[PDB]
Amino acid sequence: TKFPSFSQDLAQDPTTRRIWYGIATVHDFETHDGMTEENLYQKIFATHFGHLSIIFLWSAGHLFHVAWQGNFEQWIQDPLTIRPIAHAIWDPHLGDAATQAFTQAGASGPVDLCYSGLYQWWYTIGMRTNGDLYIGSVFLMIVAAVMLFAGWLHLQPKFRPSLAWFRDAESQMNHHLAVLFGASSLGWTGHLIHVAIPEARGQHVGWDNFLSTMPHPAGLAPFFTGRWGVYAQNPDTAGHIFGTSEGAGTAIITFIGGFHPQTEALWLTDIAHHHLAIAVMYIIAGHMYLYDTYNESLHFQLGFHLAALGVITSVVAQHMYSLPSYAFISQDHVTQAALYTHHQYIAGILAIGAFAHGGIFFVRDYDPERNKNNVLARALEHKEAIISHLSWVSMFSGFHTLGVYVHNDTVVAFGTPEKQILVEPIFAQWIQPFMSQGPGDFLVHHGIAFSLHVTVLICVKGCLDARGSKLMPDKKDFGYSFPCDGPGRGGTCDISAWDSFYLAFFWMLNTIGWIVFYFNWKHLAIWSGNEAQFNTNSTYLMGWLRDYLWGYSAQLINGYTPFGVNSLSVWAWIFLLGHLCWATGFLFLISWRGYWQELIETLVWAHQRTPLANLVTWKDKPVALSIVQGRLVGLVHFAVGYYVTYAAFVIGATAPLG
Amino acid sequence: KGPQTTTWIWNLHALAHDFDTQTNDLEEISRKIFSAHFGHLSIIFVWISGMIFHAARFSNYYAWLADPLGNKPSAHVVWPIVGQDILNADVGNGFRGVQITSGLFHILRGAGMTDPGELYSAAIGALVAAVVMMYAGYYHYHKKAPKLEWFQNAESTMTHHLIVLLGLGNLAWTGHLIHVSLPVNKLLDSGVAPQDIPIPHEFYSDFLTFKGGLDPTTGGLWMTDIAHHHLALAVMYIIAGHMYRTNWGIGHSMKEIMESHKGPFTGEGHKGLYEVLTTSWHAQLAINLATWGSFSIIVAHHMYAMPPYPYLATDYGTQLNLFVHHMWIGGFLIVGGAAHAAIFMVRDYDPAVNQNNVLDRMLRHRDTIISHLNWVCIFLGFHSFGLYIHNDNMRSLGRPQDMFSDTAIQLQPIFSQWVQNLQANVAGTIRAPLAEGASSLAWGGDPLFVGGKVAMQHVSLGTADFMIHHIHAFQIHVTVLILIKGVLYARSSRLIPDKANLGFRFPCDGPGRGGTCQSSGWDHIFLGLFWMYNCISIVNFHFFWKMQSDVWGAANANGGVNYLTAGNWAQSSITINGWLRDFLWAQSVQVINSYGSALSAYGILFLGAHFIWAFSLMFLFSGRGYWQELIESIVWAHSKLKIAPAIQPRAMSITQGRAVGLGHYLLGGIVTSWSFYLARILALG
Amino acid sequence: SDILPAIMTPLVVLIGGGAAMTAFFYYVER
Amino acid sequence: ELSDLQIVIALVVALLPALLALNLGSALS
Ligand code: CL7
Ligand code: CL7
Ligand code: CL7
Ligand SMILES: C=Cc1c(C)c2cc3nc(c4c5[nH]c(cc6nc(cc1[nH]2)C(C)=C6CC)c(C)c5C(=O)[C@@H]4C(=O)OC)[C@@H](CCC(=O)OC/C=C(\C)CCC[C@H](C)CCC[C@H](C)CCCC(C)C)[C@@H]3C
Ligand SMILES: C=Cc1c(C)c2cc3nc(c4c5[nH]c(cc6nc(cc1[nH]2)C(C)=C6CC)c(C)c5C(=O)[C@@H]4C(=O)OC)[C@@H](CCC(=O)OC/C=C(\C)CCC[C@H](C)CCC[C@H](C)CCCC(C)C)[C@@H]3C
Ligand SMILES: CC1=C(C/C=C(\C)CCC[C@H](C)CCC[C@H](C)CCCC(C)C)C(=O)c2ccccc2C1=O
Ligand SMILES: CC1=C(C/C=C(\C)CCC[C@H](C)CCC[C@H](C)CCCC(C)C)C(=O)c2ccccc2C1=O
Ligand code: SF4
Repeated sequence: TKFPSFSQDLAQDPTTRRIWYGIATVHDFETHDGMTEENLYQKIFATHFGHLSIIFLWSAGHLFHVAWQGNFEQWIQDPLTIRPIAHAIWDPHLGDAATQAFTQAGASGPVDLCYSGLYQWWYTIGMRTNGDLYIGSVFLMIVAAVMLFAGWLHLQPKFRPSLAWFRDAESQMNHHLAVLFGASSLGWTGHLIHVAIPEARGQHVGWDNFLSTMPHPAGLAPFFTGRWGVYAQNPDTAGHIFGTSEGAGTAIITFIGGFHPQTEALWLTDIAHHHLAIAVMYIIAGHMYLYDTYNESLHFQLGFHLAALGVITSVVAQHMYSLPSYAFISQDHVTQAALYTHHQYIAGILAIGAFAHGGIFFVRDYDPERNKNNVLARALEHKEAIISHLSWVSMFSGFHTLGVYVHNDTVVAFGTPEKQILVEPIFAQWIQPFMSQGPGDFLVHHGIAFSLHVTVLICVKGCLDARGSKLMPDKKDFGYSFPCDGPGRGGTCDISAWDSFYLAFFWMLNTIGWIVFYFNWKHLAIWSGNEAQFNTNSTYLMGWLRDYLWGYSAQLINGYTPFGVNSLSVWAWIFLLGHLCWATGFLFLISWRGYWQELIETLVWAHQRTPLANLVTWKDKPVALSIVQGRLVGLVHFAVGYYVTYAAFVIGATAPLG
Repeated sequence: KGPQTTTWIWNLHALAHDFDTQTNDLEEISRKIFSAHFGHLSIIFVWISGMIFHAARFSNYYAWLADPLGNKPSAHVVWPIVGQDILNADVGNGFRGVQITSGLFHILRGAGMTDPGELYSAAIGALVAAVVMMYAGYYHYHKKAPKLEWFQNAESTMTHHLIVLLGLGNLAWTGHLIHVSLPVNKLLDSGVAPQDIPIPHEFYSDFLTFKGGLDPTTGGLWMTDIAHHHLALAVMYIIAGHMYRTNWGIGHSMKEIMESHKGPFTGEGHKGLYEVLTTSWHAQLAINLATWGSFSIIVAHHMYAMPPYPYLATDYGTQLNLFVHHMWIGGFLIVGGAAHAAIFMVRDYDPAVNQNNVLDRMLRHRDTIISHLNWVCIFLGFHSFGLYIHNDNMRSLGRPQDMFSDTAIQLQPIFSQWVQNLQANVAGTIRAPLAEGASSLAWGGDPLFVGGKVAMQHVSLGTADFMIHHIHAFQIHVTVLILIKGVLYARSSRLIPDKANLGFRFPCDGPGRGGTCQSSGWDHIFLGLFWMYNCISIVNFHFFWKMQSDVWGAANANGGVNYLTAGNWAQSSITINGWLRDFLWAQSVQVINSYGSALSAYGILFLGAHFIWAFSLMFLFSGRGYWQELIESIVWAHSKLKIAPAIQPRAMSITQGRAVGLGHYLLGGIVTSWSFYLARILALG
Repeated sequence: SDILPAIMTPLVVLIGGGAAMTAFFYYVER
Repeated sequence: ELSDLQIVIALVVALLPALLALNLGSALS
């Protein structure tokens, strides 16, 4: 059957495997039939415009919805008591009770409270009316229209960029550093100085009056001559109220440091300074400006960029709660928990994605001859060593961390908490925005250490053994994703490199889970004033189960009761949806293909033999999902479940507290 | 032969008891099996001796026997070494020990054992019974192997095991009852001190009734009714055992009866089954384990509803522990029954022997059975679990009027409600006549109170009970689907026509045909065990929550009971959020807050069970592949250091990975529930 | 255009989802 | 606070990327 157009192997599959594998391979452009590197890069090029158009229409939706259905105005008036709103609920299924309960934040009808700090971010960058947002939205739809127009025009042979424009990666690297990053950085400082900071200081800047307005009275005279002094004018008084004349300074570039007290956020002036500095550094480096493999392999490129975006989004999460850059976001606890957990989980996805494409590189692109004695060749030279070391630090950190937590559990249970192995984080004290690191924090840090170790252990045993191993010397033959080599050599289930990404996603979720668990319990403790609770109970595992999971679940799971619904109903329900989704992942992770294939055989029999029903038949012979599809659907359920459950819990834990 | 790979060690432990594999002849096999059965009986005798010994030596038995309501059975003192002294509980009268829940004390009191001499005598008696049963095994295997003919003598063995054991054992026990137990219990109720009661050597409507219900003092069934019941069964079994043909012309020959029974639909009928049953151990183990498991499950229901032993009803901890223990043993045995039905079908099945008999006809329509079970499982799935989902959505959407509940949309379990009225109101003069009262109050009753506690009461049935019942029906059918599918497709399928040849356990027939992972009968038992776990987990939860919301409690000033969970079952058990909140969350408060108390051990086992359970996911979610790759890197690190072992270390078999995954999943899940139950019922009940 | 929700939601979810599922059906079965 | 004129214009604009998405999608197929 035609679909999938690109793969005749599949298109001639007489089964439902053709539809699944189609959708699974529909973006592995490399593997499409008759795909030359030229067309490959051109196709990829156009897809990226599609992606970006999506991101812009996504942002567009944010602004459109908050404008139309939000309470952004009411919130800018009372940003500490008004709950900000994400969008309207129209759902024919809600009962009157649930419409009433979701009728919140002084909204006429049922709404969803926002928890992306979008209100805070927009207030900070200057937006003050629904008009500013509506214009942002319509603008961003038009940007997306342009980006789509672009991908279309580009794939059109008129402007179809040949292999040249892509082979010029070095040019692209320098351009990214300066022409994109640097340029946009200082453009953003433009926005900050002209609109953000004014609107912060109570002065309305529209698009029609900023030509009129000058940011700094001394501005032009300072520009190009004694720029540093004039720019550092009267700094904004602590008295200053955000978006009011009261205590408004005039400085546009400063190094005041710390946080604006009203908003408990980094000074807009400090941010503008930061960005100006970042821009200068980036542009200078641009002007100033494994080679073989990186240019050769697009997998190497993504892998690198994913590991990059991995660390970047991790630091974004780590910094965006410690060093709030948005007004009132520090006070909005649910948003800050949500954003941290969000960005940390996306961090873990981008990280593991790095190692995934790592392994794809090692089975599709890495030629051992091509690079005689490169870093990668040396890495493989002593795989057994890199793995034995990662193994050891894993077994070590693991045995000891679990042992200590279990020791603490045992002695505390036996009613002798004195006997606990409480180790103080001395180096944390030395280094220390920074919150008290106790012996609890120590144990959890080591947990996270161990888990991150086992994750990299797995997703490197993957990318190293991808080429092969004693159990399967020639894996590169069979490729990245394949079921197994059969029950041949004691059994080879899960021997592929894809299987290592699969086995490591679990550890990535465990690791980020420990991270965000620690984050959220610590913060709930402080946000309730019972930081004592964390400090005392975080040292044995029953304390995590009793105080974190058991204790902060109560509100959420009372979201709907036989007595009635409250606003947390939708979260209680999502909480269960995530438990169900997670567990459903176990169906696919534990029950493997053969059981199902026998069962489905019998259903094919029953269908063919049932009068009236037999009148219709499949086009595609029903078959059980593939070995690997079982693993993949398992993992997507497990992951989706994991995320949805925890998202529900993060929201439901923090929301009642505030 | 030689231990070359670490797999050998595992294989040794695995197939050590696979007599069929190790041997070729039914003779040598049956010898091994008989000897072992002796060994095992000795293990049980040791264990029984242990229990009555601990009851004698380290117990509050005598204090309890004096004042049951006051005292809490604790025959389990823990040596104080690492601060585990705390596990010793204030069980009353200053005795400090682990509050036992086996119901041993109730067993002994029912047996009318009041004397420390008597209990030590019983301990040493059972221990010598062990010493002789193990030696009896040695004798009957090493010294004197029995004869194939004796084994195949099923008619003799039936007549014997049915009069000598059932008929005679029931008469024997009724003697022991009416003479020792019944009068001792009468005296103890009258208030004769344990010391005051005479030793055994010192030594019909009055002692045999049909009262029904419970003894309002002890809370148990009238031991008069127990005596009369056991006597009845002695009578019945003496007759029934006389209704077979052993070494004479008198009785029915099983083979005659079997081959008689054919019909239109069942073709040649049972012709050939006697042959397979006699020639195949596995066929016997299958039928037996299936009925033995089914028996433990009937035990669970019967012992909670008609609490036999004195004061058991009031002892909520034992009533729960026994229902849950027996349910577990039931499910595990039923599944091993299916297992051995599959091992039979793979090994001990001859197409020669079974030819158009009921077994062959089963295999010949096995797609209609699997297909229909598939259907009934989807159906029940949706119309049980989907009704809870429905309710979760309706209740969360604030449309309680749209829910399935006693209020709003109502699914009354009318068949069951009807049977309940028909057992509560129909006391006397229907079918079996002259019953003074109902067999139990469960059918219909006002709460019998022994002390503050409700011994037993009307176990109501509403929408919550219709729903959870269909949940049970659903999960039992899925477990049957998995098991009957593993039995009927153990030989072959459309996917693998030579499965019989691949064996009972094989990991798969490799990645082709789309993938054949877990296609063996063994793999079907693997999956069946997860469904038996899910099934019995929900049965044990249904019990726990229904009991502690609708039956158990304390009588306050007013007639009303102070139910343990205050009747939230009716309204809270009809949603999954209901269960998460008002059962697992609400009721885990004891086990999570158990640290630094008597019950701290249940807290620790709650956590450790969560850990063993999660850890098993390592085995179930991963494959031998990754592990052998990693193992060989680790071996390279032992090779560098010249520590590399003689026995090459091999990642466990695919099947072993699965079996330990499952073992840890089951151990973790079961122990988790166990911790939760014990902490909650020891603390609260 | 307060009602635009009550139109856009069924249109997109029911009508668009239907049309999408129909189209994807044709697409993977032709 | 957001007027119907504005809601409509937003929709009409959003229709443009819709057409162009159809176009680009077709291309990439
Ligand atoms: C016209 C501008 C507009 C945009 C850009 C937009 N919405 Mg809405 N939109 C919703 C989500 C949404 C998302 C996730 C999203 C982000 O892209 C957007 N929207 C974006 C839901 C909250 C709600 C659902 C009902 C429903 O979806 O309403 C129809 C929405 C339409 C006409 C906007 C279409 C434009 C989007 C840019 C398309 C995005 C495509 C995507 C990038 C491609 C990848 C697909 C992906 C699945 C992989 C909704 C509403 C709704 C409306 C209306 C009028 C809109 N919208 C309007 C818009 C409802 O009445 C109605 C509302 O009032 O509900 C009360
Ligand atoms: C998750 C880690 C990961 C990341 C972050 C990542 N990849 Mg890969 N990646 C690709 C590119 C890519 C890009 C451009 C990119 C951008 O950053 C990434 N990747 C990133 C292509 C080269 C290639 C094509 C992949 C492929 O062809 O994509 C088609 C697959 C699709 C259409 C189906 C995907 C469905 C989602 C899984 C589940 C979504 C759930 C959803 C939320 C619903 C929830 C319901 C509700 C409750 C919310 C690819 C590979 C592949 C893999 C793997 C494992 C990955 N990846 C992994 C990752 C292939 O094997 C595979 C491969 O073929 O290796 C041989
Ligand atoms: C789990 C369901 C089950 C039950 C209840 C059951 N069997 Mg089988 N069973 C046997 C008999 C038998 C008897 C006499 C019997 C009595 O009740 C049962 N079974 C019962 C033997 C004929 C035969 C071999 C027996 C043989 O393998 O048994 C030897 C003993 C073994 C390896 C130890 C297993 C250890 C458990 C994993 C841990 C349980 C301990 C406890 C919970 C607490 C934990 C300890 C703590 C430290 C944490 C057999 C088969 C086999 C299987 C399977 C799957 C089963 N079974 C299954 C069951 C073969 O593969 C296997 C076979 O190879 O196929 C033929
Ligand atoms: C509670 C959940 C869980 C645990 C405890 C666990 C345990 C571990 N996983 C390991 C690895 C992995 N796990 C993997 C996939 C998974 N693992 C999962 C879930 C877990 N896995 C899941 C869901 C997956 C997806 C399939 C992979 C892919 C790997 C590895 O490569 C990695 C590994 O092997 O590294 C070398 C090890 C990482 C720590 C280490 O190296 O030594 C530390 C050991 C620890 C922390 C547990 C030790 C348990 C105790 C201390 C042992 C003694 C306990 C008793 C005394 C034993 C006797 C009991 C008898 C008396 C009855 C360790 C054995
Ligand atoms: C929450 C965990 C979980 C779920 C939901 C699940 C689901 C099910 N397992 C089944 C079977 C099995 N599961 C097996 C192994 C396992 N199953 C596991 C875990 C699960 N398995 C695990 C962990 C294992 C490993 C041992 C086996 C070996 C079998 C079976 O043979 C058996 C089967 O297939 O029988 C035919 C099915 C029972 C028959 C049925 O169709 O009921 C009906 C479906 C139910 C109860 C699931 C949810 C249905 C609810 C009501 C949603 C309604 C649908 C709505 C309209 C939602 C649609 C939304 C769209 C519009 C987007 C069913 C699909
Ligand atoms: C449950 C299960 C199945 C059976 C599940 C199957 C076959 C998927 C069932 C079909 C789902 C419900 C969707 C298919 C029907 C949709 C209606 C298709 C719509 C899309 C069409 C246009 C193509 C497996 O095949 C399997 C394979 C390997 C490991 C584990 C498992 C496993 O757990
Ligand atoms: C972890 C894991 C392993 C590896 C686990 C192994 C090899 C367990 C065996 C090692 C344990 C520790 C046995 C003990 C070994 C010796 C007894 C060592 C001596 C111990 C003394 C200190 C007492 C598998 O082999 C496997 C196979 C198939 C599916 C999943 C998995 C799986 O998950
Ligand atoms: S994936 Fe399945 S088929 Fe392949 S080795 Fe593992 S069990 Fe055998």
